[PDB]
Amino acid sequence: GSEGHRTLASTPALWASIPCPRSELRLDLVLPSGQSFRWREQSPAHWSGVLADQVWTLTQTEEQLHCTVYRSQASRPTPDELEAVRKYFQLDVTLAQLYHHWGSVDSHFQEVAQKFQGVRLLRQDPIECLFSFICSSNNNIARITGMVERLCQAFGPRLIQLDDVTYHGFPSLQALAGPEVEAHLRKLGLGYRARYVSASARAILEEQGGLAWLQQLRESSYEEAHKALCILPGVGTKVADCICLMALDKPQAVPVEVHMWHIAQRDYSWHPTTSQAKGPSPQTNKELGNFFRSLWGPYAGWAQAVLFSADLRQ
DNA sequence: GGTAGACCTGGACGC
DNA sequence: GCGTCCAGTCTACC
Ligand SMILES: Nc1nc2[nH]c(N)nc2c(=O)[nH]1
Ligand SMILES: [Ca+2]
Repeated sequence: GSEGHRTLASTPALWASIPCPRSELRLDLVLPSGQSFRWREQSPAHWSGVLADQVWTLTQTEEQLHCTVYRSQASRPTPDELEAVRKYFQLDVTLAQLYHHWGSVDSHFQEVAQKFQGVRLLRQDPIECLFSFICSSNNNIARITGMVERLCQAFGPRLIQLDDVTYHGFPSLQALAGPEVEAHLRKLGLGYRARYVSASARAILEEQGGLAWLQQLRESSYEEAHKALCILPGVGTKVADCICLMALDKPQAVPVEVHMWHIAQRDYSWHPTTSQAKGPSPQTNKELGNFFRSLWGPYAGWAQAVLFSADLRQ
């Protein structure tokens, strides 16, 4: 009862609601789609993970997003804690307005959107976003998710335990920059990205000016931000775009990799024109990104998330 | 200045 | 059962 992960039905008094129609958010299409790798459906329709340094379990009904938090007497989330959730999901951005616009300028989008409503972008923490996507290159979501969990258990602050799961906060720069982190990460299976993690943590702390340097990119322009990030080891144009889009508030950033290339060719009959190559390459990848921005506009990155998410399910 | 490969890891097919 | 695929970044080179 008071033990293990909660369900809306098991502990009614501990949940609080946030008005949110399924049309504005579908947890099942957002949480396991490669935006964040830290949420798990521990119980059917109930997703648990760390949000704003605390463990939460989320679940939804047709018109409500139900939330519960494990912090000391167990109690429902406060209005302020709930705002933390609203902010994580950027609920002030009306998805219905965006879907309308995209669908109006892109007939293909309209068709896909009908069956994949509620795919919005999470507003993630820069550090977590940076290192999680550093682990994402030349990799699959399943493996990435494992890698990220092991990284947090080994170097992140211990939070609370539910059932046999011990939640950890994401590691700090100081921790990832520590001595012998690379070796430990290799034993955890990060492969060659183990060095990228250690090297990038040290680079930010010892060559770029610290956490402030990263957090500052939020106020900088997409072009500036994207350029700064590519300086870090293991961070190319794609990883940088993911970080810009999901943690630095650059809604126009469009991450281009295999999935978007497939979508471009199959659903838009797209082909590079200005680029030299015919297939994927730094020149053609940049061109595709421009194509999507030209098609969808200022929130092209968000539109990308809808089709990308839909392409995973497919 | 724009390519070819090599690359940790492990679930997928293909046979 | 097994060998080749496959889910971006970096770096020798033409
Ligand atoms: N385009 C794109 N690539 C991704 N890779 C990972 N890991 N997540 C994403 C995503 O949301 N979009
Ligand atoms: Ca690939």
